[PDB]
Order: sequence, then C-alpha cells, then structure tokens
Amino acid sequence: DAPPLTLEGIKDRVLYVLKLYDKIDPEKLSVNSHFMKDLGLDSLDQVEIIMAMEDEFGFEIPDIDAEKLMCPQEIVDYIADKKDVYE
Amino acid sequence: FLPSAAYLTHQQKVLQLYKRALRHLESRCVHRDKYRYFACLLRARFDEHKNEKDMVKATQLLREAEKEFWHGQHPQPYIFPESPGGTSYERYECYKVPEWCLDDWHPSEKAMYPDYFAKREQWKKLRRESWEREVKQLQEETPVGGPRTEALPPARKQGDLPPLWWHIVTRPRERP
Amino acid sequence: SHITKDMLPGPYPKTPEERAAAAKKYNMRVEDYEPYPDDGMGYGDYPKLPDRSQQERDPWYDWDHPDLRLNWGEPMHWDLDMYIRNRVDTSPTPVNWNLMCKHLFGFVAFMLFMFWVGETYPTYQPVGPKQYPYNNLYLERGGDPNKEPEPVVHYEI
Amino acid sequence: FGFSIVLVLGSTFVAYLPDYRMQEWARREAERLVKYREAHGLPLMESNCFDPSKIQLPED
Amino acid sequence: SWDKDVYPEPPRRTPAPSPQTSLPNPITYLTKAFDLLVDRPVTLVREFIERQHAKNKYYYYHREFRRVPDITECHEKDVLCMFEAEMQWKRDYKVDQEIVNIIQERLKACQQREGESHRQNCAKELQQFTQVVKAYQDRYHDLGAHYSARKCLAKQKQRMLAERKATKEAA
Amino acid sequence: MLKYIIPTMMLMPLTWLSKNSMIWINTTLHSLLISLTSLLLLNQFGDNSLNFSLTFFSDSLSTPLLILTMWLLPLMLMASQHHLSKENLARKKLFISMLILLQLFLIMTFTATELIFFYIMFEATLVPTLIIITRWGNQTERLNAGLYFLFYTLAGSLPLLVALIYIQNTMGSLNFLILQYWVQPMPNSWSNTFMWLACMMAFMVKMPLYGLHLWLPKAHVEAPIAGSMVLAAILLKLGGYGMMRITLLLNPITDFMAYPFIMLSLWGMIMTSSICLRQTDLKSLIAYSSVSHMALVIVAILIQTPWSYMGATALMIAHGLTSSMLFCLANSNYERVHSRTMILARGLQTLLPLMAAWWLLASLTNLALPPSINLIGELFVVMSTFSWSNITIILMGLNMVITALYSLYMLITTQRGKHTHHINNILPSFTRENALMSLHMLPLLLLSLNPKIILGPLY
Amino acid sequence: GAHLARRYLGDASVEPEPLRMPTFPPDYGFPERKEREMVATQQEMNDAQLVLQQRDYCAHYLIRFLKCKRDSFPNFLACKHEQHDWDYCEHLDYVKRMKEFERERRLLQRKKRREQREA
Amino acid sequence: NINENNPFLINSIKRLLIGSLFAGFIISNNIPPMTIPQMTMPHYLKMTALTVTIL
Amino acid sequence: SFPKYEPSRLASLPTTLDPAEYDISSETRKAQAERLAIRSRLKREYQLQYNDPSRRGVVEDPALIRWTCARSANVYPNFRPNTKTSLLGALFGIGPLIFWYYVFKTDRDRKEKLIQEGKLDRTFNISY
Amino acid sequence: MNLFSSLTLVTLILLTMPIAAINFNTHKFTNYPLYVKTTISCAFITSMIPTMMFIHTGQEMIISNWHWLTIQTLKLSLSFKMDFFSMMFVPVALFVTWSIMEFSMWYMHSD
Amino acid sequence: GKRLFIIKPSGFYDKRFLKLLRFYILLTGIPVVIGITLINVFIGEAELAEIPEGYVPEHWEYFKHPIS
Amino acid sequence: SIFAFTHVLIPVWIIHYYLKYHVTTKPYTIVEKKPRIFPGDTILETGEVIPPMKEFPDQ
Repeated sequence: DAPPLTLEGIKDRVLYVLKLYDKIDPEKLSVNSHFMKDLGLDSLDQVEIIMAMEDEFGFEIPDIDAEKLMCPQEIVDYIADKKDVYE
Repeated sequence: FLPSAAYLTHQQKVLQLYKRALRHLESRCVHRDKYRYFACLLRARFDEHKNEKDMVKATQLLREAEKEFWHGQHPQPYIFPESPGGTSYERYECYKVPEWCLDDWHPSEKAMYPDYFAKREQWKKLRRESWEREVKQLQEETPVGGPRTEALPPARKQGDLPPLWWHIVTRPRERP
Repeated sequence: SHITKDMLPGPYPKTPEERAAAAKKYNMRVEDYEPYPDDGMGYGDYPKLPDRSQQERDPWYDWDHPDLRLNWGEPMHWDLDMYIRNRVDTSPTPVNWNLMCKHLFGFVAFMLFMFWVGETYPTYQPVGPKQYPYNNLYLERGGDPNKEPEPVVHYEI
Repeated sequence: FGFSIVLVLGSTFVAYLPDYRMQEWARREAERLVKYREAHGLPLMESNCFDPSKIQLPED
Repeated sequence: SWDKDVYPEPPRRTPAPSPQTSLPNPITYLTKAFDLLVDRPVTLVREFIERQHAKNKYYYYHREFRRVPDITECHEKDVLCMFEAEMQWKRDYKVDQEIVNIIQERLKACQQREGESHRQNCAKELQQFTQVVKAYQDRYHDLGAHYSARKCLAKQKQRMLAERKATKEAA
Repeated sequence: MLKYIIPTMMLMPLTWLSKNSMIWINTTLHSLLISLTSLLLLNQFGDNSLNFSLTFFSDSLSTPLLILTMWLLPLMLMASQHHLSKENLARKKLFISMLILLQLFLIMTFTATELIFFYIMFEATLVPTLIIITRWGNQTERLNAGLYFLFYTLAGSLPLLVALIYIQNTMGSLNFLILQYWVQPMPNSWSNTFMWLACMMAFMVKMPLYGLHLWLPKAHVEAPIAGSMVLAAILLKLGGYGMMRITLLLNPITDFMAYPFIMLSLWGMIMTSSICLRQTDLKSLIAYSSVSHMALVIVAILIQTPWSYMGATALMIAHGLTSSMLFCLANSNYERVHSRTMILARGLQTLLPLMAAWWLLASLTNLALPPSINLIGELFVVMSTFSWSNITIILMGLNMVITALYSLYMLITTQRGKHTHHINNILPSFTRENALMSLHMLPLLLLSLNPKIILGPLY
Repeated sequence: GAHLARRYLGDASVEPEPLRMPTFPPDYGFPERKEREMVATQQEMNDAQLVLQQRDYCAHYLIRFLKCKRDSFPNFLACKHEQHDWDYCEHLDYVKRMKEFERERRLLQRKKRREQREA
Repeated sequence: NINENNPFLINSIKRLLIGSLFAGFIISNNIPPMTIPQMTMPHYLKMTALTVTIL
Repeated sequence: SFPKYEPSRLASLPTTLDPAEYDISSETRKAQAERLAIRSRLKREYQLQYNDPSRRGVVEDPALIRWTCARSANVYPNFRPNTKTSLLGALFGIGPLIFWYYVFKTDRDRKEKLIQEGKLDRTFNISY
Repeated sequence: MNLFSSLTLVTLILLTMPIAAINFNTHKFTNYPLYVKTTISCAFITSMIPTMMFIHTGQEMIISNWHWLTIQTLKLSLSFKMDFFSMMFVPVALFVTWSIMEFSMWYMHSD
Repeated sequence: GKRLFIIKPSGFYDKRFLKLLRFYILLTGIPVVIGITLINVFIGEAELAEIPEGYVPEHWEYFKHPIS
Repeated sequence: SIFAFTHVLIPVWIIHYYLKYHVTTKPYTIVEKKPRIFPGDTILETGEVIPPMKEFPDQ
C-alpha cells in the first residue's frame, strides 16, 4: 500500500481524463476554464464528469460539494483537500 | 439539511436522484459496458421530457421517479472504501491523534525533536498573535444579530488569517 | 455555576408559559416543541422527537461530534442511549417490514414442517442387522459377568 | 514497601505454609487406612458410622 | 516411593517392535540422541543434588491422634465432652472424603489403562466404587451446611428406624 | 488479634503528631507494615477455629475478609488524594483519622464472638461512613443520600437487636460455639417465623436485596472514592459475613419460610442487570453490578450447601476487589474531566494509552474471566442452585449474558472509538494511578493461582 | 432405491419394517445349515484393544493388517492387500446382510400373499 | 500497483499449497482406523458426488 | 409501480416518498429558515468557544447536562400515580415474581414427592 | 516413556516465552515478529515428532499434576491428554498459524 | 525525503511506570527466588520416618519444606 | 545458534527434570495407554509368547 501523490501529476490525470471524454473540445480546454459558462455543456453531463472522477480516484465526493466544482482547477483543489496532497 | 442553504432546491433534488440511480445501476450491472448501455438508456429517459417547465408536472414526474427508483434499487450498493458504510470508513481513526496534544511530553523527549517543536512554537505564536482583535471584531461586526448562515467571511480587510482556522487547518493526514 | 432554571420541572400547561419557555430554553421552534403529553409516567416536560435519527442524518453535513451525529445544541432525544450507531439500525429496508417477517416465518415453518415429515419417514438401504456373534456382544456390554449368558447366535444363510 | 517486601513476601508466605485445613495429613491418613481396610478383609467405608448397638430407638 | 498395595499397578505388558522395515527407523536415532542429550546431564545434576541431600538429613512425622470415645457417651449439654467428640467426628469426615478421592483416582487410572475397551477389566473397581458411594450417600449426604455431628446422628436414627419398620412390615 | 487491634489504635495519633507534608509517607508506610502483620494471621487449621482473648476467634469466613480489610486500608489511604490536597490541614488530618477509626470498628466487627458485640460494631461501622460521604461527597444530593443511607440501615437492622436479646435470655450466652453445640431446632409456629424474618430482613436490608436497593446507588455515586470503596466492598461483604454467621440457628424452618426471597432475589438480579444496561453516569453501573452480585450471594446463602458457601465467600472477596478497582478507574476518569456523565468522555484508547490495559483487565474480571475468582464463585453458586432446582439455570445464564453485555458496553462506549476533540485538558496518566491499578490487580491474580486459601469453613 | 418408494407410496405390508428384522423363524428355509466359523479367538480379541462396534466378523484380517501396520510404519504404502482383503470380507458381510433382508422380504411377500389369497 | 515481489508471501502461499496438495493424503492415508467403512455402494450413490459437482 | 412502502416502528420512512416534502407551504419554508437560524447561532457560539486558545477545560455542553438531569432524577417530580401508571407498575413488578414463585413451588413439590417415593436416581449424587 | 511427555510439554511451554519477552522488554524490538515466527516454527517441528510416535506405535497418554481447590469429593488439577484427536489436531493448527504469522508480517507491516 | 512526523500520544510516563514496576519487583524477586532455590537444594526437604518408640516431637518436624 | 540452544534445550532440561522426580513421587500421575499385542507377538519384558491366530479359510 504505497501510492505516491503530488500536485502536478494529479493535475495531469484530471486534465487527461477530461481530455479523453469526447463531447468537449480539446482546443479551448484550459487548466482553469469553466464547465457550464464557456464549454456550454449542461448540468447532467457535468455530474457524469464528477462520476468519472469518483470512479477513477476511489472515493465518493458528496452532493453538498458536487454543486461547486465547475472547472478543473477547483477539482484539483478539492481532491488535494481529500488526500492531503502536499509534501 | 445542509450548511449554506436552508433547504435544497428541486433541481438539486432531481440531480441527487440522478446520481443515486446511476450509482445503483453501477452496482447492479457488471461488465461495465452493458452498464454504459443501460446508463445511456437512463439518460435517454431523462431526455424524454427534459425541456418542459410545468413545475407541477415536473414534481409529479419526480414522485413517480422516486417510486420507480425504490422499486428496482439494489440491496448492497457498491460504496467506495472511504464512504459512509464503506470498507474502511475512517480505518486509521485509530492513528489520528489530535494536535492540541503532543505538548504534554517530557523535555528530554522534547529535546529529541528540536526543529519541529521550534516551528511549532512559532505556529502557536502565529495563533495567539492574531486571535483576538481581527477575528473577534470581524465576527462581532460583519454578522447580523441573527447570523442566518454559517459560511464565515475571509479576512479580506487588511492582514492576517481568515477567522477561526485552528481546528480546520490543523486536521491530521487521514493516512498516517 | 449553573442556573436551576435551565432544568425542566413541571408539565407543559399552560399554552403561553411553557411553550414560550421551552422554545427559548430548548432552542427549537415554538410549535415543534411537542411534549409527551402528561401520560403521568414522569417524563417531565421534555420534547417528543421522531425517534429514529441516527442512521439518518447524512454524514456529509460535517457537524461537531463525528459519530454521535450531534450538533452541540439540540433537544438531546430522550431514548438516545437506545439509538447511537452500533445499537439499532432504523434505516429503511429495501422491501417492507411485514413482507420481510412473512417470508422469514414462512421459511422457518416450512423447514421445521419438512423436518417433522422427515422424522416420521426415515431412510434405510436394504440392510440386515449388524450381526454380533457373542450373544450380541455380551460380556463386552455394560456387565453381567456370570449372571445370565442368554443364548442368541447368528445362522449362516 | 508495597511490592518488594509486601506482595512478594506475602506470595512466599502463602506459597508454602502448613497443610492448610489439614490436607496432606488427610492424604497420608487415608492411605494408611485404605491399606489397612483392604489388607484385613474388612469392607472399605462401612456404613452406620455410629454402632447401632449403642442406640435405643423409640418403639410402638 | 509409594505404597503399591493401595495403588494397585496391574501387570505390565510391552511388545518388542520387529522390523521388517527398511526406511529405517526415525525413532531409534531420535531416542539415542534424546538419551545422550537429555537423560545423562539431568541425571548428573540430580545425583549432585542427592549428594547434597545426603550431606545432612531431616525427618518429618505423621501427626498421629488418639481415640477420644464417643458422642453417644456425652450428656445433654456438656460442651467439653462434645468438643472432643465432634472434632473426632470432623477428622473422620475429612479422611472419609479423602477415601472417596482415592477410589475416584483408582477409577480414573483403570479407565485410562484399558483405553478403548472400557467395559471389561474395570468391573471390580466400579463395584467397590458403588459400594463406597452407597455408604457415603446413605451416611453423610443430605445434612446441608451446619454439620456439627448431631445432625448426622439424627439422620442415623432416622435411617435405621426406617429400616426397622421396613423389616417389620416385611418380616 | 489484640496485637492486630492495638497498633491500629496507635496508628491514629500518628497523623496528629506528624507535621505537614510528612503525614502522608508515615500513614502509608505504617499501614502497609500493618498489612504484613495482618497477613501473618493465617494459622488456621483443620478441626477448630482459632479462638482467644475470649471475645475473639477466627474462621476462614473471617481470615480472608479480615486480610481484605487490612489490605484495602492503605490502598485507599493512598487513593484519596488529588481531591483534598487543596483542602486544609485540619480537615485533611480529620479525614485520615476518621478512616482509621472506621477500620478499627470494621476489624472489631469481623472478629466478634458475641453477636451483641457484633451488632454494636456493626452500627459503629455505619456511623463514620455517613460523615465521610456527607462532608466530602462533591455533589449536591449527597445530603439526601446520607439521610436515606442511615435510616435504611438502622431501621432494617434495629429489630435484629431485639431478636438477639430474646435469644440471649431464652437460651443462654451468645458465644458462636455455644450458639453452636447447643442449638435446639425451633419449630414452625408464627413467632419463630417472625424471629427468622426479623434477622433475615435486617441483613436483607444490608446486602441489599432487590426491594430495598435504592439505598445504595445514590450513596455510591455521591461519595468520595474512599467512602465509595469501603462502602461497596467492605460494607456489603460485611453484611454477607454476618448472614453466614447468624444462619446457623433456625435451620428447620428456613426451608419452609425462605422461598419468596429466592424469587425476589433472582428476578431482581435480572432487573438490576437490565437497568445497568441503559443508564448514563458511568459511576452508577458499578453500583448496580454490586447489586447483581449481592443478589446472587443471597441466593447462595438461602440455599445451604457447602458448595454454595464456598462459592459465596469467593464471590464476596472477588467482587469486593473488582468493584473497588473499577470505582477507582471511574474516579480517575472523573478527575480527568469534571463531568460524572458518560458520553462526554469518549475516546481514551489513544490518549492515556496503558489506561486501556487496566480497563480491559478490570472489565474482564467483571466478565468472569475464565480462570478468575469471580468465575469460580459464580460457577459454584450456579452448580449448587441447579442441585437446589433443575430450572433455575435460565435466570443464571441470562444473568451471565446481560452481565457480559453491560461489561462490554462499559468497555467499548466509555473508552472506544473517537476522542471528542474539544477537550484539551486530559494529561498523561500519573504514576499513582498506575500504582493503584497494580495494587488492585496483583492480589486477584495471585489468588487466581492458589485459591484454596479463601474458600469457606465448609471446606 | 425403489423398495423405499414402494414402502412409502404403495402398501406398507410387503416391505418389512426395518430394525425388527427376524420375524420369520430361523432354520426354516435353511434346514440344517449353520456353521458361523468366527475364528477371531474372543480372548485374543479382548486382549487386543479393538473398539466396540469393531469386534466384528472378519476381525482376524484386521489383526493381520494391524500387525503389518505396526511392524512396517515408515513404509508409507506397503500394507495394501491385507486391508484390501478386509474390505472384501466385509463386502461379503454386507452381501450376507442383503441376503437376509431379501429372504425376509420374499418370505413375507410370497407367504402372506399365498395365505391371504387362499384365505 | 500490482506487486507481489515478496519472499514472505510466496513462502506462505507456496508452503500452504504444498500442504493442500499432498498433506491431505499424508493425513488420510495412515489414520488409525477408528470406525467401520461402508465401502459397498450401489451405482448413483458413489457417482453422486462427482455428478452433483459437475452439474 | 410499487406497493408504496408502509413504514413501521423500525422501518423508517426515507425522505423521498414522504410525500409531505411536495406540498410546501409558507410556514414550511419559514420553519426551515428559522431552523437554519437556530443551527447557525448554536454553531456560532460553539465555534467561538471551540477555537479559543485560552480554553482549558471542556466546552461545557449545556444540553447534555440538561438531558442528564432529565433522565436521572427529574423523573419523580413530576409524577402522580394514575390508573395507567399503577396498573403497569403492579403488572411489571409482582407478575413475573409470582410466576417464578409458582414454577419454583411446582418443581420443588415434584422433587420432594419423587424423593419421598424412595426411587430418586441417587445412584451417586454426592455434591448436593 | 520420558520422550513423549517431555516433548508435548515443551511444545506447550515454547508457546510461553514471547509473552515473557515483551514483559522483560522495556525496548522497541524491531524483530519481535521474527522472534515469534521462529519460535512458532520451532514449536511445530518439535510437535510433529510425537505425532509420528503416536502413529508408529501409540503409547497414548494423559498427564496431570498440580491439583488445586480439591474441596469436596472431587479434585481438579492441570490435566490434559494426548490421544487421537488431541494428537493429530495440533500440528495442522501450528502449520496454519505459522503461515498466518508470515502473512501478517507482510499484510500488517505498515502499522 | 519520505519519512514524516507521526504524532504519538506519549510514551514517557508509561515506560517510566513499567520500568519502575519491573525493577521494583526485580529488587527482591531475584534474591527471593535465589534464596528459596538455595534452601530447597542445599539443605534438602525432609524424610518420612515413623514416630520412634518413646519419642515425643514438637509442633514442627511435621512439614516437608524446611522454611515451612 | 544460541536461540536453538535455549529454545530446545533449557525448557527441555527443566521439564525432563520436572517429569521424572517430583511428578513420579506424585503417585497417580501420567499414565500410558498400553500398546496392542497380537497373537503373533511376544513380550519384551520377561519374554513369553502367545499362540498364533488360528486357521484362515473361506477367503
């Protein structure tokens, strides 16, 4: 049981599995770029995205916190709060 | 029943029903790709009348949705091993010692670890430095007599740390 | 120091007095203070609560006491000792309750009935007795050393 | 003066002491009497611990 | 040493193992190394100890007692008579319980020696067991807690009066 | 025995003519040397009891309990600081000397030939205990507790005096031997019924039985640790000792007239183990544990088997040690957090780490740990009552299940799962606390090795 | 089997109820045939420490197998054919018990139906 | 993070499958026979074990 | 499409099919607003007395103290012995006691009669 | 015979020493699990041999001493027997538990 | 660059108590066991002879162990 | 191999010192269950034979 975690590696993994999902564009997908406001995809597929991150990293995130992710940088904020991802 | 809002909205309620049904269909359906098929079938069922704004017909459909969820739910939902009810669910709560303690040691054993206790002394000085004036004035000036929420405002005013941070900054590692 | 008047003597009448008092003292809504009422069983003027309360109260609210499911200010339900998680799980069961106990009692009664029908109706393969030669293993049973050697032998077939 | 002279000394003092409530005496006395009873033909543990020659029962 | 006429050891039987093996014999090498590594040095230390025993010697005795007469030979109250009588009876009661213990130890030893064949070669010991315990059950049993000696003798009168009326009705 | 009494007299002006900050060591050292000389008593053999200085004699009903008192004194003398160190010199010395005088009347009670001398030293055991609990109770109903205490114990034990005087001037003297060796069996008229009911009702009050038991738990939970331990262990086991003595008379009627107390005792045993399943206030559970054990003891004395008496005296000694220790653990937790309730002080596996070992050990000795003396006592009581009747074993085993259940509840609720992380005043455990844990759980394990010392005179 | 099925479904007569096996008298379809060798030598049987419900027929074969199994222990698969012979002898013993049951069955059948036809 | 380069666990699994392939026969072979075996079965009563497991 | 899920004393009714969380009135949302105000003020004073560095003892929780004084010794005032209280008292106290009294008299009379027959199986029955 | 009784009692008593080792520890032994694993291995390899004696010939025995509280007409002592079940049962459990000692070195390494 | 700060409760008072306990049983445990061993191996136990003719013994000379 | 030395000699020496002398002075101590003789056996102790088992036949 030794998983190593860091900031930019998990930023890479979150950004990677957002890039792999199809109906977004890989062109204008910044690190801090929104979900609803600029990409334009709706709420329901956003919660399917949240489902993808939960199914990847091995812990549920709650519905109280599921309202407010909205961009990949804030997602990396909340996951780094979960696993305490600093040195 | 939630910190910021006094209650959950109906769009929020529809969304939580969506996540619950999708989770139990994960638990129901092995092999993961027929899962993917059935999940898009479920998403199609929510696409069937997604663009209607009869709020009373919407909550009628929501009641029948709760009925059709409870009819075919799964007995043991696949919950992750840090979730409530999970396989761990604060496994190492054994090894989670609070940080108000560790200072009731002996000065020999304190002298075995010099630098961490020197930096802990300057942390504690950071705590007592800006505890009274800024934090207490921001909590007895900017709130109303009835607070009416629980999200506390940050210290945007001038200087030091946002108020009441000790037992929230200083929580343990969740895997020691 | 603590005031004697934060305790709870007397019952709930009248409707101004105890209702305003219990709302101000138990930190609740005025009408949602419901006493028991005066069944005479003691019980004071302490509120009635919906009594299930512990495998409810969703864990993601993140209150103070992380396993007791408390909030530091609460009417502190009367049967709380009978309700802390590890004691009584009143979660909603996925079927019913009547239908649960009907299936359980039916299966237990069915297996005990077929046990009885089995008890009256044994199995046997076509088998003779175990032939024991020395007067049915006599002088190696419980005793009678020289009292009654009683002749019973087996015959070749 | 609670352990090193009290507890351990009490442990030695109740470790061995006389035959507490006359035990090993009773072992050796029972051995001699059963050797006697099975040598001299008499029945071991005769009933009627007092002799019924020394009784005057009430009659009718 | 221990008295063998009261602890009856039955005649020994031991067969000689006769191979008819060519592996051969783990237990022989085992017991050779066992004798040479365990039995010799412990015997050397024990012989050293027994020479230390034979340096100077002690004795201990059996505390023999007399026979004070009787409890049917004391009067109404006479506490100084009954004290002798009932401590005599209580010493009899202690040694009588130890007799029952010795019979039970004999029965355990008979059961273990004959192994898987219980129901032969333990007849005499079970018969003398039921005799001694029929004596004990009839004599000292149902007197409860505060035995002095007197409740035993009231039982004695009661039992022999029962058998008197029994032989009168069946005489 | 008089060489065991007179230095307890001379130990009383010790605290008086020792100056301040020097009394403590003196009282500890000298009462422990008295405990050695106490354990020197054990000369008892075979035929008789050892009888001398005509008022005095020792059975093995009296030797182990007497050693229990003369060993539980200095343990308590050490135990009762940190709650009166900040009190004054005069009240400190008065407290200590009051405990010593309490010990003196206890030993006078346990070596009583004459039963009138026994009754005088019985209520002499009563009178300082009230002053202790009422002056240093450190709660607010201690006043009512002492009042209930004295009126229950007196008014139950009062007509016992009249019955004993009636015995004294209808038969002759009250030497226990001349109570024995002379006792005529008394028939079943109604006056014999009242005399038996008087003596048994007085000690039913003292044990308590079930119907008179709220006497005790208020007096336990509103007392200092010294009065609580002496109260529980020494007073209740003194009531049992006195019943074991006085039951030698009135034998041929107590079979006829001692049914309904068995039924009250067993149903009270189950109800007491059930009421200590669901209370708060950690201090109270050990009091109701004591009531459960003493109800079982009362069953053991109403039946009259030597198996029952050996199990009775073993149950007395073992539960005295166990309940006294677990009271001391409850006091240590309450001095860590000034609460007296239970659910506030959760956690405590992490912090105070080897305190958990002593909670484990005390609670398993309450559990009937499988070689423990508690198990030996309860087992022989269950054997003897099964010989009494073949149906009583349901209540005994249901007692065993619920006893294990509340013991485990006490273990895994007070000291298991989560520190409540708003506490920040609990220290590491001092050396004195671990010293008292050791002074409780060495003699119980040594008696677990060789227990044939402490079984009854019906050996 | 099918006899069990007939005994529970059809008549209860023609199947003899078990563990009360001798109902017809002996030496009746025998006449003058019994030897019952039983060459286990009962004294040596009891001096051997065989278990009850093992002091049975063919026990001399068991004695042979115990002799070779004592005498050749670390030989792991030497003693085969003696215990094989004991298996075969007890197979024949089971065959003899089956012969007893079907003798009793056919006696009850043919006898009682001849009797209750002509009566 | 699939990793089983452990000498400890391959020792333990190794020696327990050793005990789970041979040692049942090492036990069952030279048991002291303390019962009487049946051993005379009909058809479809010794085959019933393998029949039920295969179906 | 369901049998509509009756509750029980144990099978608690979950928050989905209430259906009281559908006909939301004015005082429902007013009650939720005031209920959040209550929880807000209590967590505010809690977090004030929870993050103080001068704080030594426990946070001195008044509601647990109040419930302890309720369950422990405020049972008896108030109390009047009514029909219900007295009848349930005389049932739960005397009833099982008199039941066990009858069963123990039954077994003891059977045993005394059987040993007065003379044929008790006291073949050896020593430890009584 | 001396050998059978002596080896079964030392297979009992070699399951006593590590409790004495932590009771005389007053240290942090980083090899105390290795100690317990090797004393378990030694106990099994000394316990398999008396079972081999049992199936070679037998000599099927009970040992008992150290009586305590021999109160009324019974007595009870430390008394235990080695027969069929008590003989062949033990080395199976020792082998199983030695494997679990290995696996609990690995699985429970990081606590 | 991998090892962390694991928060421990404390160990100082606990190991202090256990060390004082083991040393202060050791202080007169070892002389006690050495003494009882020297007694019952270098003076011997006793002998089981019968009461000789015309001899009266005292209340000792009845016990195996010599400190008994 | 100081470990092998202590853990297979010192309790072995103490227990075999414990199993001759003290425990055999206890009289009804350890008892063997007897080996099982055969008709083709003799006796190691004094030496006296048993007549063998009789005729086999009908195999």
